[PDB]
Amino acid sequence: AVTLPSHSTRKLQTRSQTWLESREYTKHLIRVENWIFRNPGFALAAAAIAWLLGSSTSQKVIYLVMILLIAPAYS
Amino acid sequence: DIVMTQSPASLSLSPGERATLSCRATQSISTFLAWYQQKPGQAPRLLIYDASTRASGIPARFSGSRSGTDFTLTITRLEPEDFAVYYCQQRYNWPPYSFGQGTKLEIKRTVAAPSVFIFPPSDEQLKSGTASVVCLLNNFYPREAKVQWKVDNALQSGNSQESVTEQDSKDSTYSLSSTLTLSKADYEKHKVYACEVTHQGLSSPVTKSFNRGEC
Amino acid sequence: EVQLLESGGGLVQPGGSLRLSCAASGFSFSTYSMHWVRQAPGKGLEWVSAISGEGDSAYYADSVKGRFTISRDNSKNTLYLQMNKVRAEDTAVYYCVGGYSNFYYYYTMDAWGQGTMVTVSSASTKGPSVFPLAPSSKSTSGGTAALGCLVKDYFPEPVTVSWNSGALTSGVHTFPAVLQSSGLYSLSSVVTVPSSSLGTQTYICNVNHKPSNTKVDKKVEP
Amino acid sequence: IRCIGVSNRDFVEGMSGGTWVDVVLEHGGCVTVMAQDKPTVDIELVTTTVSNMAEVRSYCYEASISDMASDSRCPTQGEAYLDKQSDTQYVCKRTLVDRGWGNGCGLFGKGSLVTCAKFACSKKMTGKSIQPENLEYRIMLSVHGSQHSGMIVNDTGHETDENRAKVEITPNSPRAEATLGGFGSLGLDCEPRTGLDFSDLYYLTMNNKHWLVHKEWFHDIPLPWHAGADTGTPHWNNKEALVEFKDAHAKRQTVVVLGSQEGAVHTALAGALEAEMDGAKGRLSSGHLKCRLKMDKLRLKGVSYSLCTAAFTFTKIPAETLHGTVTVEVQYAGTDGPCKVPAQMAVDMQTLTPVGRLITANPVITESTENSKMMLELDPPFGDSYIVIGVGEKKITHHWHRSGSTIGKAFEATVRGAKRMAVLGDTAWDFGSVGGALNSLGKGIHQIFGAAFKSLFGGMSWFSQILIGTLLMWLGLNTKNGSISLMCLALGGVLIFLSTA
Amino acid sequence: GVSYSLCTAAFTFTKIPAETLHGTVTVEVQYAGTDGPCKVPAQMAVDMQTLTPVGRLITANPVITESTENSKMMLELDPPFGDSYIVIGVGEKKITHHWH
Repeated sequence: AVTLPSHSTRKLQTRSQTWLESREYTKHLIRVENWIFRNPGFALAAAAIAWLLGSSTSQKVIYLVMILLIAPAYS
Repeated sequence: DIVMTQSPASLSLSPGERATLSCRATQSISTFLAWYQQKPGQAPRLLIYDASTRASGIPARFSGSRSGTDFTLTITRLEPEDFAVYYCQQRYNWPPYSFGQGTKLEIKRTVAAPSVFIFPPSDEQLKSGTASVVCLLNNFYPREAKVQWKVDNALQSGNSQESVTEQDSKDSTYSLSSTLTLSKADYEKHKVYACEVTHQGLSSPVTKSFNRGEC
Repeated sequence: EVQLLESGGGLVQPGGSLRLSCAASGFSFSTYSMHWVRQAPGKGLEWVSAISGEGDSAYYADSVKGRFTISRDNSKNTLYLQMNKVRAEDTAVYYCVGGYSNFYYYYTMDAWGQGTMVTVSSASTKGPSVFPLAPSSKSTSGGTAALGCLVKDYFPEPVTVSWNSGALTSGVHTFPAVLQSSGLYSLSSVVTVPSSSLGTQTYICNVNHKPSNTKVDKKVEP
Repeated sequence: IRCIGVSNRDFVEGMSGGTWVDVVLEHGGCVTVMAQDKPTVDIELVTTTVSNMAEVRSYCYEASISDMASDSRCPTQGEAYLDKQSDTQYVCKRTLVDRGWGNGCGLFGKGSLVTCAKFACSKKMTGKSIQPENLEYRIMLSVHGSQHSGMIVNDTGHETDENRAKVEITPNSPRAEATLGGFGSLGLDCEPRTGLDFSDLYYLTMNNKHWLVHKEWFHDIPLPWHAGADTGTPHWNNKEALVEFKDAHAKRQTVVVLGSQEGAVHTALAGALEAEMDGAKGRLSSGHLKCRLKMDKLRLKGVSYSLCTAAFTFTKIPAETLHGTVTVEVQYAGTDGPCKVPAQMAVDMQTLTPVGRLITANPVITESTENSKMMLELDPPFGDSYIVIGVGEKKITHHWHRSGSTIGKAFEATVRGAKRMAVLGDTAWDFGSVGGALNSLGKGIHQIFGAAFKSLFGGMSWFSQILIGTLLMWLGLNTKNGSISLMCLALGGVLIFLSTA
Repeated sequence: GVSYSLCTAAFTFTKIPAETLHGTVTVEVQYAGTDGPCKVPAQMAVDMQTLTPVGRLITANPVITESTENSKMMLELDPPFGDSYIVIGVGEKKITHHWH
């Protein structure tokens, strides 16, 4: 198998192109946008969770972005 | 899956010239090859270790080279007591090492005329039970032939058991004892017999279509 | 020096099991890895099986895997190739190759044996027959020709055949057994004659063999 | 001439006393090498033919399940077992299902249940190993002069003529000396084992398509595989990655195969480079070399020739080849034969002062016919300029204007150097180096930075690089302390690494 | 073999070398020449116009032993860290090998 390893960890950066480079940019952004469009309530759930941590009004936004990105790709 | 193929297998050359024998491989065997020297009727020896260094008691006239997967022999002067069968050997990774095929060396000889001996089947042996119509072929070149027994205008094969002798020192005597296994009823139902030679030195094979009851 | 004697001769019947015993002596064979190479008549050499310096390890070829197992006695420096399930493709000449191995299977300088005639035949006890051979009766009054006392359908190989008490031995050679459609053996050869002997010197081949007891004095007929 | 229209052409000029220059030949790119008194020679890396590959662990991607079987054992009566479990071509999994008197037992409980399934892979992929001692780089060479736009500036190089040369670069022969008839010889000193670190790259074989698959990615694929040294029935280690033993309702355990993993590994191969295979050899289309150019034997042909008399003709109207160089074609009409074209660039042509430099050094007409073509290359300065390609009153001039400036040229060179550093890494300091105390100290500190960066992060994707670059940007915009350069060097070193694509 | 002369030319690069897990490179050569007891000119050198010996040599004073046509030899060199060449000849017929 289910979790095939991603080859973008060890990509070969040359002057020529890789195998999937056109759909490489809008791949994970499409996944997080489709997940946040199909699950709108977790935006409120992340505003309810990340506001309790940090307590400096600058780390709350960091944990909201990190929680909102850790949710579709479950890791 | 590494099959050691040899190309060529025979070279009709003279003693004193050069000879290049090559062994091939499929996978990436780098250098670990070993050539062999096998006289017929004797114990086989080697030629070179890693295609560069011979054994104890082998002169430096025979050597090899490394070129990818092909290993070509380099012989300076050919001796008449050195023409034998040679092999190759694999010594890469884990065994079983794969041998080659066998490379013999032939010499030039008299290609003037073969023998025309027929041997009528010696009727007491026909009364004993067997049938030996031995069409003897001797002193001919090369050693390969295609004997087609045209018995009553028909092709009969599958029973030819030949016996090729070893090469002579002065004229390379090659024999061929063609024998057709027939019973008593097969000898009684057949009358016209015809032997073939297929000598490559001449331009026409001497087909002696002898009759039963002649000499 | 290099002395690799072989034993365990004779014939192998289809369905039994025998042992090819190589009497290896003259070197420290506790470290020399041992190998087994065939010699097919008419074809090339075949690699069969081999034993590593360590006693437990032993490899064979994929065509003969699980059939021929070898055993090395370190107190004897000998081999025992167990010839289990011998088919008709084992009609060859087995050898013994011994070389020094730092690893499991390797050699830098190879040794060799003398060979063992191992053939497969399934027949009864037969004797050697005397089959004549003669050229045509048109140019036999002085010249060169080709003939020979043919010995076929004998069992086992070989039959010690002479030619006039060691006189007409210019072309007579101990040829191996020609494989027939059964377990019978055959041989055929030529000879060089001066042809001035029809009526004075008899062409009787002393066809003698120990385990057959068949001695028929016959002559070729032109 | 074979490198004049390629967009990745760079210009290397100046040597250490006219002896040697250090250059990096990209695979899709081209390098135009010019000197003072030596003719301009074009270099083009064309192929990388890797031979003698041995196989590695070869995975399966399309499996099949043969006639399956399953059998249970009563509770507190032992564990279940089959005789078909005693073969390695059968996958199986033990489980606990409900068992009752309607299910035939005589004791209620969780009985043992084994379900065998005969595995049979139909189509499999193959990984092959790349040895670093088996690289064969082909290098095409072409000098600038006496060529036309037809069969002289195209790929017609399958012969032994002048002004065109090919060489093969192995590790067994790392140096080469291409024979240029009349021009001398260019001395190459290539270093082929310092390629794209080929000890950690494999060669995939799937559906007659091949990739330069990285080794550490290839060693962690969860698929059934055998070790590759088999010409029969494979063992298929780890068969449980494509079969699923699903308990329906704790009454019956069914086993179904998974789908074909061809598309699931094509999407997993988002970092490999596609290669081709023309038999047993692997032709690549990527990589880079490391060559030192011995230019001591390269001599200039045609200096002793006289000028042309008159009558030049302007055919094949000149255009700009995306860098500032102008490919100018002429049709010389005259019967001088070996004559020299007095081509020059000139601003304010009433004085006829040569101002712009010339790429094709000593342009020479070779053919003794009437109509003779020639293919030149000239670089004007930034501003208005004329192309004087003649002598006397029968010269033909051409109004040319290279759009740009000097500081725009330097900014484009900075962008090109940043892309050259992002592609090569440590070797980008040896692209135009003549040997000094700054191109070897800078290369050393960049080697230290590369060994401290490729080991530290080393596994970030294209999106994750920008995602951690935003975090390093916010940590550079705050935390006012002495550690503010660590938040700005590792910010730009990831952002320009991720945005130059 | 300190009293032996140097080789002339015509080396042959068989058994393409490798690293023996310590940084040392075991190199096999085949001297195609009947000079007999000659001394092999092996050195490790970057910047091939200068041929400066940068890496030290393990097999000190290598000697061709056999006086036949193709006399083999097996050496061992320790290159420095980086790029280098295995220059095992002199003159113009020398053969080299890049090692990293």
